[PDB]
Amino acid sequence: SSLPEKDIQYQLHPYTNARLHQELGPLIIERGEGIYVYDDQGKGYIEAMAGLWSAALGFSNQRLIKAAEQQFNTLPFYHLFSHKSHRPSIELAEKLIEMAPVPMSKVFFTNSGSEANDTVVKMVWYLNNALGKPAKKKFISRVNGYHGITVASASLTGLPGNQRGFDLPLPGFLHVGCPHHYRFALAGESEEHFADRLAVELEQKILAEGPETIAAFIGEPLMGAGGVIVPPRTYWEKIQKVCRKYDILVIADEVICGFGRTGQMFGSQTFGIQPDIMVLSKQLSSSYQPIAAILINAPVFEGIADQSQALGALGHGFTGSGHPVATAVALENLKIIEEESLVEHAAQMGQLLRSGLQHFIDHPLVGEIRGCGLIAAVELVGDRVSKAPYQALGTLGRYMAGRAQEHGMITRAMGDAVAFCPPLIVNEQEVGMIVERFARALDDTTQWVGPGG
Amino acid sequence: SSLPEKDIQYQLHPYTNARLHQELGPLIIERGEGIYVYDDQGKGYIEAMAGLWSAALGFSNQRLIKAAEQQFNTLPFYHLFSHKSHRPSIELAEKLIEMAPVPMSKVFFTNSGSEANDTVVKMVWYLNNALGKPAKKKFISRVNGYHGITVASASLTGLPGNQRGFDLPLPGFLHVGCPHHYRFALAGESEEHFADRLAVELEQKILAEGPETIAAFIGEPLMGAGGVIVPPRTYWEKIQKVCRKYDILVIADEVICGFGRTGQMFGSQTFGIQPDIMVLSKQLSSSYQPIAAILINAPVFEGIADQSQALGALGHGFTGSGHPVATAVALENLKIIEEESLVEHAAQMGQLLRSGLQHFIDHPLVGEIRGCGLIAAVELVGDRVSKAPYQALGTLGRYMAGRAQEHGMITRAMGDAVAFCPPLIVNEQEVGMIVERFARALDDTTQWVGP
Ligand SMILES: Cc1ncc(COP(=O)(O)O)c(CN)c1O
Ligand SMILES: *Cc1c(COP(=O)(O)O)cnc(C)c1O
Repeated sequence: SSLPEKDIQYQLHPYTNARLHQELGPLIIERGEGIYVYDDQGKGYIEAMAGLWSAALGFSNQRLIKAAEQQFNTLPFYHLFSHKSHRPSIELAEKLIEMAPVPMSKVFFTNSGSEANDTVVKMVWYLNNALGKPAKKKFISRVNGYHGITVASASLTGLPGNQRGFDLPLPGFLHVGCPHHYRFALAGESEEHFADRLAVELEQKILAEGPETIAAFIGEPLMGAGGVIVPPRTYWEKIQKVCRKYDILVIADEVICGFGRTGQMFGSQTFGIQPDIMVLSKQLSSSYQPIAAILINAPVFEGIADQSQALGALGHGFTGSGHPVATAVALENLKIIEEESLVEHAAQMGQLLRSGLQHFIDHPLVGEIRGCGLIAAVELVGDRVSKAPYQALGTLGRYMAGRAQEHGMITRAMGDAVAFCPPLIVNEQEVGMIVERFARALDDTTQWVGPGG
Repeated sequence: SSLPEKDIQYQLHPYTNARLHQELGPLIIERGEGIYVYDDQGKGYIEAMAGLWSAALGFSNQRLIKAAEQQFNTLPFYHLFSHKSHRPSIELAEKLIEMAPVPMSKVFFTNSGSEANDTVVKMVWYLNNALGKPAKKKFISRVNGYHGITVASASLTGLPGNQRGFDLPLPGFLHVGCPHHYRFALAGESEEHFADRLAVELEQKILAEGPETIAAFIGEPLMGAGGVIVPPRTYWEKIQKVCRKYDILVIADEVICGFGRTGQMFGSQTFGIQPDIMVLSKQLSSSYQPIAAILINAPVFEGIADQSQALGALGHGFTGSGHPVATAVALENLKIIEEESLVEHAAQMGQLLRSGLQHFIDHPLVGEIRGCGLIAAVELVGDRVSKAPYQALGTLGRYMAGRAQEHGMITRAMGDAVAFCPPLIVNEQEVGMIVERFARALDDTTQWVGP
């Protein structure tokens, strides 16, 4: 029995068509090194997505690996329940609070981003009950935002693909508009007037629902999985004014943006967000270990704290919350990012990536090139004037990603946009190779479509 | 400045009184070895809970540690999205299906048990939509069952402590009775007649709600966190008849019972459960890595599979689903359990534990001693006739656990019951030490309650 046959027999794959997978089987990844991964046929790929927007230090950082070993051989598992604690969790939490872009009080650990946001939901409901505001429970998020896939976090998520067939969203989970100018501005509307209109939509939803009932607003500084959507200029400023105006919490989902992805350490810095709560994962540990972290500010903590006392204890926690190996790896991961000045380096590499892609700005199939820092996307279209897809929406993106893989590069399509989110350690010539391989895929795709003009 | 000061400054602790924690600070655990952990003052404790019911191979198994290293140096992270895969996930899924106590089709990986059950809920809703039964969505679980703490999995959970202040449970999440004879049988009622009444309660709830609306029943074979509650004889047989009778899925939550805890490899074996879906974690990896697994049978898979095609792809998955290091460690973990015959050894050690605790059956503060395999609990009461707590529920359990710690043993109180769930590798004399330290805490607690 072959390894692909076993995979087809025994695994149900996430984000995969199960029937198609029975026919095609897997692409088996065997090993990784630097920014590369290699399949079981020996073929090498530049992992331009850093796996899942996550492997900041690439796929063979020995320091992370040794940090795991050292912790394993000390204390391979323990927990944080009932006052129990341990050094790595404590030192990681310290570090996270000291590097926070706004004053923060406490860290709560989970395994995943989905768990983290699911936990943030519970925390907010518990908070407002403590403050004697039992109706202030509803969450507002955006269309195409992604925040995980638990029943609750998938209700925060605004991608239909995460909701169809799952009876989601739940009640109490509301969605306002995707802040993507290219797709949702009115013709002749500026970015600033687009922002104004989005801020007005929000105020209108708050009033229509009853401000007293709205607990929180959650957003990725820029949207990752939904298309590498940069919000229009002034979006965050104006959205925050509306939130402060109705005493609504601002939650920044920094699962992707966190730790140098957007040109600064956090997307909250890059986009001037002053969040009450932040959510972190992915680059936190370069995904070498499953871990996520929630940062909460003083008011949120004090409320939760009072209530935990009134009720005996805080009735919430995962077995793996603050896992010593995962926290130890994350701690070392963050140190490395500081010591090797990878935020500033990622910013420089980002400028190269973007400049290199922009040689294609006038290509007949390129509708928009977007991004900031070391995250980017090229959205292809069949017609630039109408912005319509070639064939069905997603056809170009799917063909490109296929061709990129053929040319030794792994990118993810999101509809007809292809993303780039390489490891932070990518070097100058590697960025060139990424753009080259993008170009070869574009060329192939262009031959295939035959635009004329 | 000091490590405890940092913890107080920067960490919000789960299952902890936050204000009390600001005053007392943490108990910092520095290192582990065998069944022991040591605090930062050098003091050693028998981890009689195996951490969180989980550390099957104890706290210094070198083989798990090497398996991690070997995987780290090969491929330290990758994912299973969009047809991507990798050896450890594949080989682990193979093994899990091989060793399943009933025929199973597929494995889906998560990081946690809470994620797993939360995922099982979504899967069942997605399944029944695929089959054109859009009303068949409700879940039935039990009072005092524990199934995790996501918004949904905490609604499956039937412990009020996980629901107060969280606006839970959600609608669609229903609870029938805790199958705990000592607390809920009528005077003079046999275990079998208790079972009958519970099976009738369930049928009645199904009919009262509309069988067409009931998707699934979920249960831990025996309840862990809710008190180490062994169901009465015939409970599972009768509950299953009721479920098959209304085409209701049976989900076995084996997060604790999995991998030799109850005397056999699974609680489903020990209690004759033939589940459609199983949920696994904890001893899966001795908690050396955060990982959980869902096993689904053929019908569940085929429905989900068709739907994933209709909708383009299965719109669900965690970044860490099937993580190569966690799956690699779990794979080695399971091999070790087989190779060292720890299921049978745990069973023997379980006999010793339970027989040692039984010397305290006639103690004035002991209401019930329960368990099977290598999981057990002693429930203290203020009065044995009435079964009432001293002072208020949880006061005795809290004091015992405190005293046990003083005597070098870590146990968890669940109300006024103290639990035992030691590593599978515990040896005979270590079981004696556990019982001795239990005894010293009981003595202290008894002097404290006093005349
Ligand atoms: C029976 C059971 N099910 C589910 C869970 C949830 O596990 P996790 O803590 O990994 O979310 C637990 C955790 N103690 C459990 O005991
Ligand atoms: C991928 C992602 C998540 C979910 O994290 P998991 O660890 O996959 O549950 C949450 N938020 C954002 C912004 C993400 O991109």
